[PDB]
Amino acid sequence: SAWRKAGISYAAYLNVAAQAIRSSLKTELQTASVLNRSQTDAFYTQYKNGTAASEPTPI
Amino acid sequence: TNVISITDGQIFLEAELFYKGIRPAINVGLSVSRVGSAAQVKALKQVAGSLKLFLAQYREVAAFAQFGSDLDASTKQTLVRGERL
Amino acid sequence: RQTGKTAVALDTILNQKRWNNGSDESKKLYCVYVAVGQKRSTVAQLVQTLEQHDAMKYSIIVAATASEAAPLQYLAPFTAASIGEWFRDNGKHALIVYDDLSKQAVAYRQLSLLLRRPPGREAYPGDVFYLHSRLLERAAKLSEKEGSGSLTALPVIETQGGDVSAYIPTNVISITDGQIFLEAELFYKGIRPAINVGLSVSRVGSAAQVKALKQVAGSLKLFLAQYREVAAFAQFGSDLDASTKQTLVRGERL
Amino acid sequence: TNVISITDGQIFLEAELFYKGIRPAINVGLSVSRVGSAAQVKALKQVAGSLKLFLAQYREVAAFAQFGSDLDASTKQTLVRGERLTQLLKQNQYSPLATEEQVPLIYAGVNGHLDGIELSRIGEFESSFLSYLKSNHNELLTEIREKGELSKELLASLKSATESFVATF
Amino acid sequence: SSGLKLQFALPHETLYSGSEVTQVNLPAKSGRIGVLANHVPTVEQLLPGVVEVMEGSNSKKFFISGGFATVQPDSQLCVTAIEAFPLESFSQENIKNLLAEAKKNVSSSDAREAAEAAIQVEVLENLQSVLK
Amino acid sequence: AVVGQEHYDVASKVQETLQTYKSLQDIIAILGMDELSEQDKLTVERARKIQRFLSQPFAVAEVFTGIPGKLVRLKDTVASFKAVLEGKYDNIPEHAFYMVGGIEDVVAKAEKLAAEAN
Amino acid sequence: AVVGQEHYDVASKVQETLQTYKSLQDIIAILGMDELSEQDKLTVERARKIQRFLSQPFAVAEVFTGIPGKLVRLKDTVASFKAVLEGKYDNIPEHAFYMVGGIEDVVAKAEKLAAEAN
Amino acid sequence: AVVGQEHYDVASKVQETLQTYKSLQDIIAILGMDELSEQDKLTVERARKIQRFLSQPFAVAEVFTGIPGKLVRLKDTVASFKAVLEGKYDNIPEHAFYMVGGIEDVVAKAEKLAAEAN
Amino acid sequence: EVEMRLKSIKNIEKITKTMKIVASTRLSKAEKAKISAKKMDEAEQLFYKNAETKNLDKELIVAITSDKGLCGSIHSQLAKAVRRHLNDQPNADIVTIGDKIKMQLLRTHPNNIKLSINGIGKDAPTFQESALIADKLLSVMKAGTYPKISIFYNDPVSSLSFEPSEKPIFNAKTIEQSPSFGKFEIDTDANVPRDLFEYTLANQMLTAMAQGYAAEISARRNAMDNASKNAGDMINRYSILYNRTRQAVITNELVDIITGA
Ligand SMILES: Nc1ncnc2c1ncn2[C@@H]1O[C@H](COP(=O)(O)OP(=O)(O)OP(=O)(O)O)[C@@H](O)[C@H]1O
Ligand SMILES: [Mg+2]
Repeated sequence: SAWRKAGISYAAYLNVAAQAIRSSLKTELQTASVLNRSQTDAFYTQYKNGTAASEPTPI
Repeated sequence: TNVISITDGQIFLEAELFYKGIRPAINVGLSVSRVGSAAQVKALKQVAGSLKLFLAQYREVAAFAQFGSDLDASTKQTLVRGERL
Repeated sequence: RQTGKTAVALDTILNQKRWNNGSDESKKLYCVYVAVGQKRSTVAQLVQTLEQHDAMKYSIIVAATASEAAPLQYLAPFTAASIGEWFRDNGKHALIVYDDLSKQAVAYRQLSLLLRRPPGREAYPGDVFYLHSRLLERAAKLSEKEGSGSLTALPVIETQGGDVSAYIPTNVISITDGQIFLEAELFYKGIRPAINVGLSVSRVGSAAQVKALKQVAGSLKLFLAQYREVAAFAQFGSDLDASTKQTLVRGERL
Repeated sequence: TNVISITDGQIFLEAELFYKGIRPAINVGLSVSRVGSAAQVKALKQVAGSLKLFLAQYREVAAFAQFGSDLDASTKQTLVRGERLTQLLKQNQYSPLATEEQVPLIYAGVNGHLDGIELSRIGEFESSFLSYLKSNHNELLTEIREKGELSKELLASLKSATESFVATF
Repeated sequence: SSGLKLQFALPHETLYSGSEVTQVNLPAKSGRIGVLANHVPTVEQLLPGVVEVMEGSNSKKFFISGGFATVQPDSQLCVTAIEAFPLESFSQENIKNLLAEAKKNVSSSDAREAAEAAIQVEVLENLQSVLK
Repeated sequence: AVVGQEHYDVASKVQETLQTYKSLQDIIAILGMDELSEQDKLTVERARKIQRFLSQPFAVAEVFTGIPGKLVRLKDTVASFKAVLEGKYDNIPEHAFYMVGGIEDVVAKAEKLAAEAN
Repeated sequence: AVVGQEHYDVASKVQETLQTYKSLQDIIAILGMDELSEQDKLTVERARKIQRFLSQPFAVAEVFTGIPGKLVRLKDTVASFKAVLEGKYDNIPEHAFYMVGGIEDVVAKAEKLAAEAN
Repeated sequence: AVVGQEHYDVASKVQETLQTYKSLQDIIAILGMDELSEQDKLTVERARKIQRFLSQPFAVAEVFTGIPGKLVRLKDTVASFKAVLEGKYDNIPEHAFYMVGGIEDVVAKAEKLAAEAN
Repeated sequence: EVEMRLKSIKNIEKITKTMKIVASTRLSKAEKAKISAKKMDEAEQLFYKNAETKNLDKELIVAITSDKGLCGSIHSQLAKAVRRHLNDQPNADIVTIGDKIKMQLLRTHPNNIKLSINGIGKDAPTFQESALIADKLLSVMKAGTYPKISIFYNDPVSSLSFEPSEKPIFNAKTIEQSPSFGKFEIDTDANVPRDLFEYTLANQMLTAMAQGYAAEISARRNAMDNASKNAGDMINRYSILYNRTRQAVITNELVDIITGA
């Protein structure tokens, strides 16, 4: 569908498609690698040098 | 040991603080008096409030120098306060 | 100090009741406890506990407390050894608990110094190694011709600050056939019998052991050794392949 | 301490050095002579003027080199010099070298000729260079042992011998 | 160059690093194009579809999760991928349908999230087409 | 057999927690506290809270402390330390455990600290 | 009062710079200088430069050094030390302070070191 | 000068091979045999063979397990160890050196292993 | 009093050995994760060599550092690089990742810094985090309008050595101006320039962060080995000192008790 205006960017669209393949992958294919791909614990702070601190926004 | 066990307190001085700049070089960690509120001018006492409890403040400021690394703004405030003092 | 040294001996005394109330004399193990320089109230609580578990009947207590003259504290271990040798030479089996020998050495120090004898290492008398050798060598396993008697000695030496290199500890460790190291940090971590297995050793080994224990103990000791080796990889993610985590699990559950 | 204070210098022999393979095992940094400098033969004075300095910087800079990277390449020059100098100073038991067959080795090691030769062939270089010198340039060692020092023409001759043998080595 | 070489790679592990290929299917935004030898340099977006790697051994297929199909004039086909469809073991109908039904509920949650949800449903239906 | 099973359990657990804390003092001090496992950290904060909770006001220490003395009864101490052990009171900052009586005094101190902290 | 206020301050600051190095020695010895803060790094490198600059050739021990002996006046050395303390010479390599007299000798030695050595 | 040049040579090579193998044991334990180069692998395997070949049956241990002790002469010892050193016995398995005296006994044990294999 | 310090140095040696072992394991994992990311990098960067572009395309600059900064000159080299490029162009942004370079970027012009994200490199490079970061760089910071997109990261050139290196990203407004852009039969329907630019940013940022992760782990392993040998030397010296101290003190009590007679 629309991922530029309706979505965010091609990167987000591709990441959602990859998460689609990984999460919908069959049981025997599931391993530690796909768990790490699913795992995401980044925090977006966006340091307020002037202003606009995002305060550890979750990934 | 005999003299530290015989006296009514002590005033520790060490060369390390002397070379750190502290001219009195008073080791407030060990330097203690067996008399506190007694034998003290009241103006330097409960009326000033914190002059009852600077001992705890100077213990904690030494207690978070690098091992008790600064965590939040309270730690930074206490650090600045202690080093200024 | 305060490690549980007397607790091991007391548990042994209680455990002997399973056969001391039987009929077969070759399995009965009579017990004699030696109190050297201990507080008299401590001895009172001790004997009370012995009667509470009905271990009093096969137990003899010689008490040279701190109040008695130092020569009595010097002679108490020897008279206890003679009492045990009675059973040993009469064909029975007896257990002797010398307990505090450091206080006995201190008493001998007092005696020798007060008699103007030449002092030695930390002012200890000369023939204290000779003294403890005479005391400890009296325990033995008699052969069949003499009655097949036995005397098993369990001296208790207290060390100051963990210094096993002190003069009396070095003397006694050379005499004895193996040691049971008890640590305070082990006691604090929760290991209630604080026997430091990595340091404790037995010279006779598995020769005087139940055969089932021999069958099941080699794997146990190997697993404990491996767990101590891999103990460093515990305070973090500690994956370090399946082998290390398996050893950690096995050793900690052991 | 007291026996050092009574003497006129010391020669320190280090155990871990002995274990490594340095056979004299003499710690240059610690070993020192207080009055032997004025008595040393002037030929060795001339040839060995900067060996103490060379071994010095090779010591502290190696204590700085805890990694196998490019460093500064001047530090690397110092290491590649000090390694040859250290391997040059080894000897064997019951094999006392005299000055006339000693001085040229120090000259070769101080002029930088040793840099090209690999570490494994340093003692090979010593033996082969000694044989080469005693073969053709016998007059050089004869003069350095008779007169007792190196003249400027003698220095030039020794230099020429060094480059002559190095190219063939 | 002699034939075509395919650099099909996945971030967990590369699948192909220039292996000779008899023919490649590249389902793209416009449509699949068969590149097998020489051809012309191209840049193109790989729509989620079956990038079947036809070879003399067999015509093994892979459903891509997305990527770019680009061509170099030296008969080079650089196909960058993320997640493949190994043979047919990747097929799992029940969880695909479960995700499609459970998350189409949030297909109208919040602009960007809603659009990404709809796109993920679409690629799940693509997988269903690959499920066969 | 004397103090009760629960008191013995609480004492043993607090003692082993202090043991674990002091065993890790090197790691925390010279290396750093950030390279620890989550359980190691949690034990560290719990043990620090307990060790500063062991401090009590003394009636004959007003000349030094300046704080009125407190006498906390046995079961009060046992219940408070059991609650701290379990983890019911992990959100309270460590300073509220310092120079206090029972856990009710700890709650009061935490609330008042939130008060002048605004 | 006796040596002068400027000399007292210079000596005090030299003592501070040298004592920070000794205080941080244990951390530097095991971990390394990269684990220090930026101010700690500045202080430790200044201390290294200073303690290397305290060296002075002697007219008696020139045989053990190879450098002719030199003498420095008090007014010259206090000024040189204050100049180094201010940070006027931090781009200079630390080796340039070894077997020298005044700060001008350090400058000349640095010039030679950058000329042929580097 | 005492044991002979060849004895010194073989002993030195054996001890340095054992030292290198011990030094590589750490990375052998971490990964295994792959991380080592071809000469590293050869040295490790040869040193393992030497370590197994150090063993010797005891004439006082006859009653202990089963093994006939052998009075291996020092000349036989040096010859056997240098033969293993030269590297012509790599195809013989490591256990053919275990509980074995002279090198001809290594050969015989290898032959009996082969006979009981096929 | 020496015994406790000796025990502490023993513990330090044990910690350093354990840390270097786990660093070896993490190095193996990081290398096997980074090989594929390097493949992604090259497979498109050598193709971008065909359409060189390499033109001028106020500026957005990214820095890659690890969350854990226990050791290594990684962050020092990243800091010197960022200070150099900041004084070269004072108007460029100081977008970063991780935390260590963020703390290092306080005393040197802390206003051009715009983005700050920590908790990235502690377990694995991963792909979802990289995609999210690139997406919110595009959406929020409109990276397509910034002329030069420089990414600060350390190249693991050797098993122990490393240095910062740069990878620029061509804007969508200029990838269409490539001299070799004509030979590609583009279509205006799929808006290939901007999609190519976003995919390019994601791939190269992911590869740069993976390479930085690997280099940081290698440097940590080397530092732990160095600390291990330093602790060993300290142990030897203090063991010698402790033995001398115990012998001296026992001589002291013996001579005192002899003088007692
Ligand atoms: N198995 C055990 N279970 C519970 N508590 C024990 C055990 N062993 C020892 N203790 C406790 O450890 C402490 C010290 O042990 P105990 O007094 O029995 O022996 P000890 O080390 O010989 O003592 P001391 O050195 O004072 O003579 C006591 O508080 C005791 O109750
Ligand atoms: Mg006891």
